[PDB]
Amino acid sequence: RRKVRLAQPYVGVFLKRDDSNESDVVESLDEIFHTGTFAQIHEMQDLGDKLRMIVMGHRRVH
Amino acid sequence: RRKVRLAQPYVGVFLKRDDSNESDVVESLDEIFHTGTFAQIHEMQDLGDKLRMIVMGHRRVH
Repeated sequence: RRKVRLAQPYVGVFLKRDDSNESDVVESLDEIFHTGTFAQIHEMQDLGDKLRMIVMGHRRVH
Repeated sequence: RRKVRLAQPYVGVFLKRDDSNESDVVESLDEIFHTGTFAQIHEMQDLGDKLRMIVMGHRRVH
């Protein structure tokens, strides 16, 4: 919601490392790989759930 | 995609002169008619083709 007001609507996509742990993700940022991919946000649907975001691999980076 | 970030999304549609030439469109800007019409993009579909824009004639200008 905060990025709706932003002039540039985009989402970064990243890949987690081995031994996925939500607590670790919210605690240590080293779990996520340095490699990532920024992409533009298409549209919010939230048909069944409140988070049904769309992510595509557009601009890779490390 | 570059005008999505723009606060005001709009598009201008002009009229080409007789003897249309695709190369001349990018080579010469005088082929197109002075008269044009500016409007606002409604929404992207891109169902089958990557480019399927919807164009309206809203504000005519010369």
